[PDB]
Amino acid sequence: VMKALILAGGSGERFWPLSTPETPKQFLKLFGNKSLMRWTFERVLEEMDPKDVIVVTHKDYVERTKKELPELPDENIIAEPMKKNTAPACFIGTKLADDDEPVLVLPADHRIPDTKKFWKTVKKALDALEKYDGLFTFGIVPTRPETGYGYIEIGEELEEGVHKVAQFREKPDLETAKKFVESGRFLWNSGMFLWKAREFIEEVKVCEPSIYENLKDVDPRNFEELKKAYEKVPSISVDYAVMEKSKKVRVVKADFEWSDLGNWSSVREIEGYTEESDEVILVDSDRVFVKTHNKPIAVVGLSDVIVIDTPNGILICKEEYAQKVREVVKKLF
Amino acid sequence: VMKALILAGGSGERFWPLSTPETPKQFLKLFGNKSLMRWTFERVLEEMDPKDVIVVTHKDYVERTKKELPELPDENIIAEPMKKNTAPACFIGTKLADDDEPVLVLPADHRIPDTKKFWKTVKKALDALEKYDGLFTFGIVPTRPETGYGYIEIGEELEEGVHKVAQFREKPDLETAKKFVESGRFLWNSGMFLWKAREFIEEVKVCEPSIYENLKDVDPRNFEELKKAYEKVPSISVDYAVMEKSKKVRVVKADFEWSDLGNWSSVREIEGYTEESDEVILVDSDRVFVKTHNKPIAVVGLSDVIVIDTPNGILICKEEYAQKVREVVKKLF
Ligand SMILES: Nc1nc2c(ncn2[C@@H]2O[C@H](COP(=O)(O)OP(=O)(O)O[C@H]3O[C@H](CO)[C@@H](O)[C@H](O)[C@@H]3O)[C@@H](O)[C@H]2O)c(=O)[nH]1
Ligand SMILES: Nc1nc2c(ncn2[C@@H]2O[C@H](COP(=O)(O)OP(=O)(O)O[C@H]3O[C@H](CO)[C@@H](O)[C@H](O)[C@@H]3O)[C@@H](O)[C@H]2O)c(=O)[nH]1
Ligand SMILES: [Mg+2]
Repeated sequence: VMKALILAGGSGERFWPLSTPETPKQFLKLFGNKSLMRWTFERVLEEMDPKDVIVVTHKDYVERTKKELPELPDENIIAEPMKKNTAPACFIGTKLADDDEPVLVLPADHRIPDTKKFWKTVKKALDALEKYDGLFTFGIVPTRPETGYGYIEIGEELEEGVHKVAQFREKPDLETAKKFVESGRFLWNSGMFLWKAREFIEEVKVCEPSIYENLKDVDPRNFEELKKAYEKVPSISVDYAVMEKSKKVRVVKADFEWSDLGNWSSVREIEGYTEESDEVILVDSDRVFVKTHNKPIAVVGLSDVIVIDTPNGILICKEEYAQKVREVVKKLF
Repeated sequence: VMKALILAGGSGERFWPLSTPETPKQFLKLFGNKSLMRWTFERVLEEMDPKDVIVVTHKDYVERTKKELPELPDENIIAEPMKKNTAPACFIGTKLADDDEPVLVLPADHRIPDTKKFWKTVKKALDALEKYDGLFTFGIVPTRPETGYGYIEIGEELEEGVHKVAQFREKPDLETAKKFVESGRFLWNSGMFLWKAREFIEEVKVCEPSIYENLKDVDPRNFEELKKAYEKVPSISVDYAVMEKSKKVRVVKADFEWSDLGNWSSVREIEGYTEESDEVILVDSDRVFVKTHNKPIAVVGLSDVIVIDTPNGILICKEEYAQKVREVVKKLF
């Protein structure tokens, strides 16, 4: 038996004017009239019973998370008192399993079209877990010097497709990322992890006692004791808090197309640049990503530009600045 | 006395999405909820009777012109069967004056806020016309190497502020326009002209006979006889037909600020760049010009950009390419 832990803490700000501050990233229907989370949950339910799926998410989002995922038990959504990043959410979650039990940690914010290959990889990671223990990550081959992704160096090969992690470095500078990619000895951290519960808990004790010490005796369904416990706990990701530090990290190579729905360029990577139609007019404008609504849009003299038009507003953004659309949300509110 | 000839033949395509292809530039209300033509007419009625004012325009715009200018008698709107640019229009309008009567030729697409300084200049030109004859221009001091204007080379003084023209060059290439400015020796042609009716006609006779040969004996208010003549007549601007060639051209420096309403860049020159408001959010974007309709527009990571939103559509244009909004209209229709 295994558990799945779904981390829903999203920041849909970057996706304005689709997203309002009301709709967290997780509930955005970027594809197929289905939220990121819903697609993620349907993917899990292909091989898993809802009983064994957990979602860790801030309390405001609980009531909606329930509406979105009616199959889930109520006891299975854990209400957090504060947004403390992934490490505390992982710990709190992993505690809900039996010491022995494998836990698959999954972000809600990803896109993975191939469910079967996804499970093919998970299965292959599980046998790995049983054979070698330690903490497992899923490596994606890099196609660019991305600065918001973690980077895993490949090490001693355990078996075909499975290696020890020589090192792990989260969110590096650009030129370093560039060198990692030029190297070939690195893969992107997918953001999904697999570990046995007891082992991960012991690694956090060593790696980040501040977390371990103040959360070890806590009941995740007692909101009050979890509130007061979180007051002593920091905001920090599993990656910084444990993976960079831990010497028992493993990586399996993901055999599936993967994407982090990070900002609008991200969506363009999936769909491709927009072509001229009756409602999109391009004069001296190349590599242009445009979403119309009621009326036509004309882009003149511009390239590598993103334009989005909803009832909420109109975004005109240069591609290298897609991450700064969050700032639009600071100013506009 | 004196006549005024307003030329109304303009294409508003560069002011999409404000303008529809149905509407020409003359009927656009860029300022004060009055049409470019309407401002031009009111400027002229400051010192003239409607009866001495003549508009020359395509037959398709006549009914619409009467509604805009109800003070204008119907006989003073000369319906043209085709657009042949300004040389033929000037000819048929000027014909209607008497041999010795000076004719003031005015585009409909100018913005001249100081009516009084305008007439101060016309007065000074009328006087100079009596003393020196020939064809008059009004020179603006050039701020930039504009390729869409005519350039007047300043020659000998007749008297202070009034000069013979050493050279009139219409629509030079960029590098010539840059040299013209550097030299200090040139003025922009305002597009307005003043001449005695008989003198202009002889000047077209020598400069561009096609126009004279075919229109000399034609009653401009006899539509069918004008229709037949215009099949034989070329489409050519007064500036290329006569002004570049003539040896009888003088210039009076304009005592007034002036502006040709060429494209959205022009409107920005008048109004200045947009600043941040409720409906206009700017992030890493300077020198932006933004007009909103019902929604917030956010511009991220872009400078020197025009964004215009209206029920007809949305325009996103880099400033340098403001001419090319024309090509948007052609693709869109
Ligand atoms: N409950 C909870 N969830 C959170 C919190 N912070 C983040 N999450 C959730 O954890 C996941 C990661 O959030 P991101 O903000 O997307 O992290 P990241 O910068 O994308 O970086 C991580 O994932 C990358 C790929 O998606 C990795 O490359 C990187 O190494 C790291 O694991 C998302 O599902 C998000 O909803 C939190 O404080 N509380
Ligand atoms: N009746 C009629 N009028 C016309 C036609 N074509 C143009 N016009 C009118 O003639 C005037 C000048 O036309 P534009 O098309 O704006 O001319 P331009 O290229 O701006 O160039 C002229 O003006 C510039 C500055 O205003 C000058 O710099 C340049 O030398 C030239 O005189 C405008 O009022 C326009 O309505 C036509 O086929 N028929
Ligand atoms: Mg003009």
